[PDB]
Amino acid sequence: HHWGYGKHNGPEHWHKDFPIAKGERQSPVDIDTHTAKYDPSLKPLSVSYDQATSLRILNNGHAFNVEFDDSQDKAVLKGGPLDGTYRLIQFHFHWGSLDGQGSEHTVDKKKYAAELHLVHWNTKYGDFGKAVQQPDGLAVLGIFLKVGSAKPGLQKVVDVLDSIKTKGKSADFTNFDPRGLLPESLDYWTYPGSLTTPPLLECVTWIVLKEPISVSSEQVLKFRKLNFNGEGEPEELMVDNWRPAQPLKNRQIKASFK
Ligand SMILES: O=C1NC(=O)[C@@H](c2ccccc2)O1
Ligand SMILES: [Zn+2]
Repeated sequence: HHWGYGKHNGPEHWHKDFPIAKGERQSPVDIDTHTAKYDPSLKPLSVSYDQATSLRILNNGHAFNVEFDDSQDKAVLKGGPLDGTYRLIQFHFHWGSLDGQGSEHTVDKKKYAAELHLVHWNTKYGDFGKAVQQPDGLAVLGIFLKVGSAKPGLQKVVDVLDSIKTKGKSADFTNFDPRGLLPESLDYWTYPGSLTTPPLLECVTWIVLKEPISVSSEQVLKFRKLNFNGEGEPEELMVDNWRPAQPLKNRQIKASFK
């Protein structure tokens, strides 16, 4: 598989290796705020990140992943639309070449500069590989980034990026507190969807926060200095690593708020 984000290998081509690309519950989607319905029975959302153990940061040629120790219930998501306990495994971002694009989800067709995905898996399936084969296997917490004031809790990430410029490079990344990347409010929209990259598996409960975080232009500029290529290959800047909105089909987006 040689998928990516270019004219020759980007989202319009994915379907040929991964036919689920045209399936019934693909992500991302546009969130139409006037059509999403408040659902009073959503239970409160529980983000329990106090014992998180970050380990490593990896440029995988598509994004950079901050990986966690998920061998125990250290950092978990519960409540909201979720049944049971979902364990944090990694977070990453999608971003643009310019501040007017980058996010995968859209809000009333608005694109944000970037979007953070905190990926968790349902502990009742035992491991991540099993969980992605189930319709309720994953819960992805999505957080929009807008350009404004700097996010202090992001800066440790931004400063390590020079050490993982190219595909396949990793760095030790211990003691990073993902609580520093959250907005104040946990108001969200939720809907059933998919992974936004190959293999495009229809295994995700999406939880998208309404309130964006603000990052500085300098912060996002540093994201854009990464490379999709490996070391010693032609430089291709890691920008516009986002999949556009997919058809909603037979789905309803629920709001946790009035
Ligand atoms: O929402 C997603 N962002 C992605 O990069 C993709 C994904 C692929 C593989 C593992 C976890 C998530 O799905
Ligand atoms: Zn993602």
